[PDB]
Amino acid sequence: GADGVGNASGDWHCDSTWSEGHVTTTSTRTWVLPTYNNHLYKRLGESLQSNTYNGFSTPWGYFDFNRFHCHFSPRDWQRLINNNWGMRPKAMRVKIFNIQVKEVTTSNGETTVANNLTSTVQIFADSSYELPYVMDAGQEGSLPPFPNDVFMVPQYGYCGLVTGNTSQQQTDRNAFYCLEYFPSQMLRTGNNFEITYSFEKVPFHSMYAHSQSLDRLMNPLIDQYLWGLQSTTTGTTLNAGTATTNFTKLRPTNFSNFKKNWLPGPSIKQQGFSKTANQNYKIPATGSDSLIKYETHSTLDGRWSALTPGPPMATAGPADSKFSNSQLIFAGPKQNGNTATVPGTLIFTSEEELAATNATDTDMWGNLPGGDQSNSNLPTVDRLTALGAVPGMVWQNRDIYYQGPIWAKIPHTDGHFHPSPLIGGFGLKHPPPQIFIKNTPVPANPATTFSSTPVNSFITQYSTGQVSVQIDWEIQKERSKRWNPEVQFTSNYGQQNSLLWAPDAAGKYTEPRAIGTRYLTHHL
Amino acid sequence: GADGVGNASGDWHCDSTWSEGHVTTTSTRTWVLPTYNNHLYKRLGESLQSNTYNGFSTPWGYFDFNRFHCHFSPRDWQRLINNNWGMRPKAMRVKIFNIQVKEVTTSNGETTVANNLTSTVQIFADSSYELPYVMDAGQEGSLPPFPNDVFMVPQYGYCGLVTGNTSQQQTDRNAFYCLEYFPSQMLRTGNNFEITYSFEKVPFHSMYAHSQSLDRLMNPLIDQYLWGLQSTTTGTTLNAGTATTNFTKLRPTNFSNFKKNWLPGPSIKQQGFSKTANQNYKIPATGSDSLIKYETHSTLDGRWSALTPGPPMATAGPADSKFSNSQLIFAGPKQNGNTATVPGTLIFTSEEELAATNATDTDMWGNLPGGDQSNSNLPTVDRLTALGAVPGMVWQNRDIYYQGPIWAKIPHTDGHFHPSPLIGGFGLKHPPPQIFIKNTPVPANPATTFSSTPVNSFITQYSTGQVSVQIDWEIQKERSKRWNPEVQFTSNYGQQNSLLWAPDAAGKYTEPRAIGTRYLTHHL
Amino acid sequence: GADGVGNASGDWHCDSTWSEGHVTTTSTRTWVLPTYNNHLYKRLGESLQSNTYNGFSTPWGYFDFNRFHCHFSPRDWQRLINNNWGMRPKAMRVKIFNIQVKEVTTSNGETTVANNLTSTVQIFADSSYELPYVMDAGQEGSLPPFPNDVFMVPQYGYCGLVTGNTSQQQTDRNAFYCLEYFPSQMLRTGNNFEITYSFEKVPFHSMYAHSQSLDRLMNPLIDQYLWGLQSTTTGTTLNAGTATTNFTKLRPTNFSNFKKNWLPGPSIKQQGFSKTANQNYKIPATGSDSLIKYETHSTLDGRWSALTPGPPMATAGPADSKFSNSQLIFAGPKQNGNTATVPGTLIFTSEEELAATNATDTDMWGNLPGGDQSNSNLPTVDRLTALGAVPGMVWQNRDIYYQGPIWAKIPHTDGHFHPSPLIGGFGLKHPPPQIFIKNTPVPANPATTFSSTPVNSFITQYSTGQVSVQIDWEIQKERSKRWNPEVQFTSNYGQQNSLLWAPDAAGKYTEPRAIGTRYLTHHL
Ligand SMILES: Nc1ncnc2c1ncn2[C@H]1C[C@H](O)[C@@H](COP(=O)(O)O)O1
Ligand SMILES: Nc1ncnc2c1ncn2[C@H]1C[C@H](O)[C@@H](COP(=O)(O)O)O1
Ligand SMILES: Nc1ncnc2c1ncn2[C@H]1C[C@H](O)[C@@H](COP(=O)(O)O)O1
Repeated sequence: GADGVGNASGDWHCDSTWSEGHVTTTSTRTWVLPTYNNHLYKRLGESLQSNTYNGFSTPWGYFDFNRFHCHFSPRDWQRLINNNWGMRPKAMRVKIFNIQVKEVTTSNGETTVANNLTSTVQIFADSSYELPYVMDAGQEGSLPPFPNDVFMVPQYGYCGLVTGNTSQQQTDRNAFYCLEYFPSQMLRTGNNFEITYSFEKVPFHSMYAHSQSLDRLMNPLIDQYLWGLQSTTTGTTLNAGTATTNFTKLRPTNFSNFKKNWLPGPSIKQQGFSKTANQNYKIPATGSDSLIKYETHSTLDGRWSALTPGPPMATAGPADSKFSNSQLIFAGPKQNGNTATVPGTLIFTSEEELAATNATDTDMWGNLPGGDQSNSNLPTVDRLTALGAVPGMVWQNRDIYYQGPIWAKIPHTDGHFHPSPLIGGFGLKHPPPQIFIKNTPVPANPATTFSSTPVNSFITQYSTGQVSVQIDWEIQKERSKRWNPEVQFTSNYGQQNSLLWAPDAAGKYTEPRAIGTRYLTHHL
Repeated sequence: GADGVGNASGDWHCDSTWSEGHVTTTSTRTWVLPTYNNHLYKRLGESLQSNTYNGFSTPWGYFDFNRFHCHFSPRDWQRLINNNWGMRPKAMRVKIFNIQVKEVTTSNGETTVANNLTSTVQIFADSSYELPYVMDAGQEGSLPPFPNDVFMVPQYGYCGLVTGNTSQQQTDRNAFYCLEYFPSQMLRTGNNFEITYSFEKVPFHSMYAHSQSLDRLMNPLIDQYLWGLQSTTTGTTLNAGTATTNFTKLRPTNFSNFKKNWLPGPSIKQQGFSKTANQNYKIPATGSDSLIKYETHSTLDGRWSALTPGPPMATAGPADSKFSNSQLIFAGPKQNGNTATVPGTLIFTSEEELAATNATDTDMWGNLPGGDQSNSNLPTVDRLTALGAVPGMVWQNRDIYYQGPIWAKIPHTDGHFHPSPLIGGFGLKHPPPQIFIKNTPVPANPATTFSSTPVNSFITQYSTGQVSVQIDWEIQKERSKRWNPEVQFTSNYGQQNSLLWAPDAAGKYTEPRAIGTRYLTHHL
Repeated sequence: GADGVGNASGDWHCDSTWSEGHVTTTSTRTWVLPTYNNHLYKRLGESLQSNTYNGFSTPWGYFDFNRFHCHFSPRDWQRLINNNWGMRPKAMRVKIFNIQVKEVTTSNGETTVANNLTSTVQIFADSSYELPYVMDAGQEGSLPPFPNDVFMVPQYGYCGLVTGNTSQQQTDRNAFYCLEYFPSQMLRTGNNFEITYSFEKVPFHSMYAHSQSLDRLMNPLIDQYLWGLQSTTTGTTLNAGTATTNFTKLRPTNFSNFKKNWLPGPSIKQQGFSKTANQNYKIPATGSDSLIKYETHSTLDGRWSALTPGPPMATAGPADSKFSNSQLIFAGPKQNGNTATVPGTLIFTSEEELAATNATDTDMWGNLPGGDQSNSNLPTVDRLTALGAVPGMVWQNRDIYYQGPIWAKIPHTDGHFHPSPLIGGFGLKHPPPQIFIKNTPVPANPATTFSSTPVNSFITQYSTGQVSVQIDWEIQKERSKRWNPEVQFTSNYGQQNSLLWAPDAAGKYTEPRAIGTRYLTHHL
């Protein structure tokens, strides 16, 4: 990739091509790149007991396309989800171009901008995965959903290890990575970048809700050939009757005692809250009794971490007054602030579909006897609040969302367990590589006599250009023998003043709701 | 198409090549492209009871060549129409080039402009016809008739469906189209665009007036062998005579009772008005009794729409004091305003030629008895005001004008009827494609710290370049055995201070009159 | 097709195979055939003034598959309609088999049935179309929607011409057709029938609702270059002002006066009624003033015929209190009788979608002046109630329904107009052929001495067997650049006691609602 100054170095492609069981999304967006940290690396750190962290902020920016709406349009996502029991990324190709480097000159009063033709910009992809991976933390920076929205490239920054739960102080293990210590490609207008990636083979995402329920997978018309204890006494009253060993053949209408082959999957109880302000308990944000303490969390090296997405568990409804972590929440259309007090201002996700295989988040997994029953003792009935893997469990994973993550890098650790990103998406060992970009520094007028001191005065600059990502998605059509019509993502937003999923009168594009994927159905 | 900065990317071609029965018009014009809607899409809507509408306005512009004077010169149009009984578009080729992108900087006092070499402009043709077609609504935006007139590219905007006749409110059917969701070609100075199209096979336009009249297509020297009822009585006085059944052989001088094989085509009565202000009735513009109400109109979903061009019908004369819809009216040479009160300030079209086959607009189709005549009853003589298609009808279509439309897209509907654009022109299923163009957004100085908010600050820009359209027209020479000379479009504007059909002393080109096409003659 | 007694002569196939743009439905059903008209042809006739009719009833039965639900399942119809802008029949193959002939013997008290192995049954297809075509009259007899529902084969009967509007008396033109005067194929158990058909090339059915509205097909941002009369006076008051000729440039916000190229299609006013019993007028069924008289109807040879389906016209809503002919009405799920008084007991269809191109059924087409306006006269504003074809009209046709007709035979007449069955469906010149079937007569014990009198005593018999129809449907996927999600047929029947579109607890299958086809959208 290399030509002249007055020659576009690439074209605008915003395809959409469906077929058999392959769909290829292609999209381009214009971007802007500032001069981060005024050209330098800055060591980050701040002791915040549990929020304690340390690291570094770099002068580099980076492209992030880890959000579904970066590739599919509303209509597409609809297509995709109303006719396919699953999908998955297969291949990706990214390309940056039409680089334009600008140098600003703030006048006596206001700023004036001009084209620095010979100025260069750098790009390079960490395809060896030797740098903290940031594109999968569910953070901002991905491309805009709306094709014609210009966006700012995010600043690259990474965290180191926090030794302790007190100080951000760093050990001899903490490491510093320098992006200049990498081979980068230098570009000027007329040059361009391009790269290709191939997704690892990964399981198709569900994209369907279950019909049958795990506890009702038998023939309602027939007896088991298995027997069990029905009751130890004769009455209808606890601890009172002639006392006997009553065994049953386990036949229809019973079912809750039918011997079964599979159990619901692992769960960890979550605290449930109400959207109606006065049904909660009045826990504060800050303080020694901050919400954190009362919400189910994990503990790493003395530090707390909300069990946020957490294990795949059946959740509350999107409409239900109850909600909780485990439920993804996105900003509403009219919500533009770091804070809100009106539930109706936000968007609530829901894993209600999982109630066919997984346990409910706020409830429990089941119950255990708290001791050994006797003729002179009925044991306490304990609560199975958290339960790990056990032979015979099966479960569904969290759904995927139109404005959700697409993939996440699996942690470089010997051993794990069922690698599905908890925020959702595809867990890859080596995922789409992070592409870094940064404007090259331009020394301003220099001293006329030598100085071993590093340069300070730099011309002020910023760049802009387009970028396009093309991902090949493998999808699988359904083919069920279900007779009755299925549920489907439909418009149904009724009459409206300014069409939904479209810019308003002021020219602002905003996403009305969150869209799932599990509309279609498959049995167990 | 791709070369250097100091290298013209195309040349100026304003041909004219006649021959056998093929004529090729080629013309180029310089254009200017602004930054529409300040870069964004805006939802349009306004409840105006009957004028109610909704839609969107885009940041894109578009080339429109759907006007005859965009291609032929006065003299050409003359050539074309004085020797050919018909013509039609055959092929088209368009090309944009010499792109120049400029960035403005308004100084403390006044503006200053400079060349942004690396800035890009986008172009693309919706050749899949997947976008509201606008080029055929008889609106402004086509190229200037005068070769050396710079023009502004029109803003693309489209309307959605209006559900109701009250509110502009939109339903789940209304759709939003985004032009960035298309593959567009990016250009810089030195790049260029080009495309080719081939007109569908379509009937040659008339270009001739009829000699014979539909009701007089027999031999004036001979009797029919058919008989008919002449009169039911004996006198010369209605309802008075000896009463008898008088049949005739239907011979010469009669003719109005001759049995004929064809009837005049469909018509719908139109209200006629006078150019002399006090011969009308004093209907107001606005109000509950707006002109609309009193003028023949159609009704779609409770909304009114003037039956404007309407069915092909014989019209008043261009000089006659009477005029009406059904008659195309263009702005006069000295008329420069959205309004006028002096008929002589405007230009009146006329379908007077159709009086040989079609019914007259303001009159009626014919008459019917309002009941069954009897010896004790003479029925009311009813007025056949509107009549649809009936086996045996034949008719001529509206003429074509030098400054008229050339083609129009036939509506995507199962079924229609005789697809001739009512404003006139060629009805194509897939017509010359709409070519969209828009300047690419250029972020102004950006923030030094990341922000997930879409960019606002953009350098101010506008572009200019040339464009040329070449259309190959198939024409058919006459070959009549008519003996007497034919009528012809002649100059005859007598003496003049500043030659007509030429710029004036001030350098302004203005079109004197409207030119038809039906000067030559063919019989029936 | 011919084998043994203990050898199935065919298998059960109830496929469903989707693909590219071709879908093949295959379905089988079990049937029963009685002995119609006790073996003989009976001349039909009954003078009922306007309901007068004559004809013949035959001893033959016939297979009818002219209903969409005979082939697609709920889910299929859903698939089909949420992803395709159209479809059409391409090829068909039918086959009858597993013939079983039974002979009944009513005992002293009750009946006893036995297998008559050697008894034969006849089948034959009128593929020369030489017999009144009955399969397209929107009558009963088609196969059951539910695969496992046994059905009775319909009796074949046809009507002759009614000369007059008084007597059922027949002329020398009336004709009698005898099915025995055809080559039929005789079968016994072990034999079978089979046949293939290929649909004529026919336009794909719409399957989409329009976005844009016919009267709003321009760019809302630009002026026309055409001028028109705005008002004849100065005030805001009719017949009062300084009186002038006010012409306008016809620019935005106006639109109802914009010169347009196309008009709404033909229409004929229909009377509208209310579902709320006391908003009507109290017209009786029978009588000299029967509803017929007051409802728009046609008149053939003095006989009346409700203009029932009638012309494609925008209709009321399915929920609207107003309804009318022009709207297809089907029996509700709980409606089991020839009569009903509760609108909510039935199912109402709706062509509300056509309001983008067609005129509204109950309203009118538009308005005309009732005379010529003058300075001393403002003409009556007439109502354009019925309007036929007129150059420039365009329109959409009636939708298709899940339980609607599929095709209809075009009448054997020189000339017609836009052959789309008015009840809906595909108008074919030569449609799927009528397959006739009838049990062969079996003489009971006969006289021992000769008699030239035709046989009377026949063993009592009836037959049963399976039949399967396979139709290859050509469908076209969409491919719009619409951005916002589309409307879609979704379940949404909320919670329920007995799942919908599925048998109830009693084992009865009933269709909840009627399903259209126009969920997807295309512009104009
Ligand atoms: N997103 C994703 N990525 C990878 N694997 C997934 C994912 N979702 C479910 N699984 C399953 C597939 C295999 O059973 C498995 C292997 O983990 P391993 O430790 O590699 O033996 O985990
Ligand atoms: N401008 C134009 N375009 C197309 N057809 C025209 C036009 N003017 C007249 N006609 C006639 C030619 C055929 O008779 C016809 C077909 O309409 P169809 O519905 O395609 O059968 O309409
Ligand atoms: N269902 C159906 N069948 C056939 N034609 C249809 C149908 N629907 C619309 N049309 C249109 C297609 C052609 O324009 C036409 C020809 O009628 P013709 O009299 O054959 O010239 O009618």
